Amino acid sequence: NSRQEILEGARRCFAEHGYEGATVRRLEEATGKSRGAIFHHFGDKENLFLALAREDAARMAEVVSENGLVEVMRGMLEDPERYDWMSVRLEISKQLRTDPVFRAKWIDHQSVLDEAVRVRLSRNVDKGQMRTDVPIEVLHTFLETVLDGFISRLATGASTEGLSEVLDLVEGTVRK
Amino acid sequence: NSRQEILEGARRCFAEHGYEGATVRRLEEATGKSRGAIFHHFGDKENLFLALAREDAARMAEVVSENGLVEVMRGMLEDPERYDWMSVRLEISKQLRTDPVFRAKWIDHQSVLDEAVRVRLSRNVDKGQMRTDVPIEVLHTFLETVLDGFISRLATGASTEGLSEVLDLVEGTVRK
Ligand SMILES: [Au+]
Ligand SMILES: [Au+]
Ligand SMILES: [Au+]
Ligand SMILES: [Au+]
Ligand SMILES: [Au+]
Ligand SMILES: [Au+]
Ligand SMILES: [Au+]
Ligand SMILES: [Au+]
Repeated sequence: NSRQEILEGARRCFAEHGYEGATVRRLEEATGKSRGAIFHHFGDKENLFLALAREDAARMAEVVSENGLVEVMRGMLEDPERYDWMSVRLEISKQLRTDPVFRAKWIDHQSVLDEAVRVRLSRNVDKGQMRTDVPIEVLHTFLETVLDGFISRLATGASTEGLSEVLDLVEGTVRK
Repeated sequence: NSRQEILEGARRCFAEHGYEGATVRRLEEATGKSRGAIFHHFGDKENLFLALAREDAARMAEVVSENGLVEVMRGMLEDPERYDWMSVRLEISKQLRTDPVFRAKWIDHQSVLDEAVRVRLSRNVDKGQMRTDVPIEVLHTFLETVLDGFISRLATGASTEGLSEVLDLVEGTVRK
């Protein structure tokens, strides 16, 4: 599968050199595929990057499905090989605000994850596991917010110590 | 005060063009000061950037002092003119992990803020406002984590709606 070779390779060139530093030539080196093979499949570097971001959204969506966003974060605690790639995701923050087409592409590529959270939370509410003194959307934004904070600290090299107890506290904050 | 002119100007060139895009020539344009005047004061672009980051640490430290990290975040909700600069801070995440000298410089430049949090939390514990079923350091990491999540969502252009209720919930999670 040539698409999946390109994506596994790209995730590494990106992880090691960052967004700007993943040149087309370096992306050939990491993938064993030509400029033409790469752009044929994905059009441009930005769409390649978004496809990877979609892969994270699809895997996180499965995890969320099973056991919510606390579980994604628990898993993030176990996957230190993923922190360089998380760095890259944070680098494009500026573009996510200066560029409406990219921003819309980013949001669309994240939609599978966004839907899974809504479904997971809805089923939790349906089963009476979530606290009902706080609106569910506030719980949602709360957990989104902790997630983004987790990605950021891990990305920036902060220690993982006490984050596990932070997670126990996040759970307790939103459950009955 | 030529140092403070350079810093006010730099904060804007950075906010508008991002880290890479704030060239030396553009930083002259934003500041009205020469390459030589800029490097005389700060040595290099990285130290200039760190000085700005220290300015945030010093202002946040004051706010934290008064009313803790929830208050910094409440203020962040009121300061949408600051979100482009927050973007820039997130761009260097990758360097914060690939570069130990920068990482140490970053941490040292943040130390005034880190100390203020410890002092604020210690005085809260001393006055019996914090919950005592959870270790205080876990509360600390929790609040650090929410903060970084707040910076990240605002930076990336997410909406500020329900973050205010998120803050009420964060407060309630850590107080008695
Ligand atoms: Au690379
Ligand atoms: Au959940
Ligand atoms: Au996971
Ligand atoms: Au990720
Ligand atoms: Au600029
Ligand atoms: Au506090
Ligand atoms: Au503030
Ligand atoms: Au800031």
